[PDB]
Amino acid sequence: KKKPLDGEYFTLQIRGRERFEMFRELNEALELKDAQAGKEPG
Amino acid sequence: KKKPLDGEYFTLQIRGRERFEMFRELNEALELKDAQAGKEPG
Amino acid sequence: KKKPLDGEYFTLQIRGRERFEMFRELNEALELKDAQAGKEPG
Amino acid sequence: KKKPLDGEYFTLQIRGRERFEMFRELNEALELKDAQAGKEPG
Repeated sequence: KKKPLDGEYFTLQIRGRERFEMFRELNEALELKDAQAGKEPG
Repeated sequence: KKKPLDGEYFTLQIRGRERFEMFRELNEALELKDAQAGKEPG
Repeated sequence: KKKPLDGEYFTLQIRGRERFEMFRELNEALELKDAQAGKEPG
Repeated sequence: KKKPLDGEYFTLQIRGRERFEMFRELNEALELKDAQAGKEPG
């Protein structure tokens, strides 16, 4: 489904349960932008 | 060394090498604040 | 255009030109998520 | 007090009161790192 070559994946340890949800949130945020980056500007 | 009970640890996958360094940076940032949180206010 | 009552707006000073672009990026990131939050799940 | 030439300052609008506190938090986080960057490594 799109994305031909998969870029190198990485990982990061985040102490704290509530704090973890915060980092993951920013992760999906930027990922959302990159997702619409494949759609023409109009 | 301080920190008696260790809080639950977690992890997060971050695609992209350059992007990874960015997330890790914010991680050490907040961790730096919590580190000085154990020092009296003066 | 949608968004009836405007929520209280705020501001934050960010020293550094390159650093500024970084913060603004995360700003548009979360804003992008909230933008698709008004669209039904399918 | 240290910091001879002040770097160009900037600003960013953040909608949402609770959300604002979140951004400001990351701001002080990186600023805390830069603060210890002036102290020798030991």
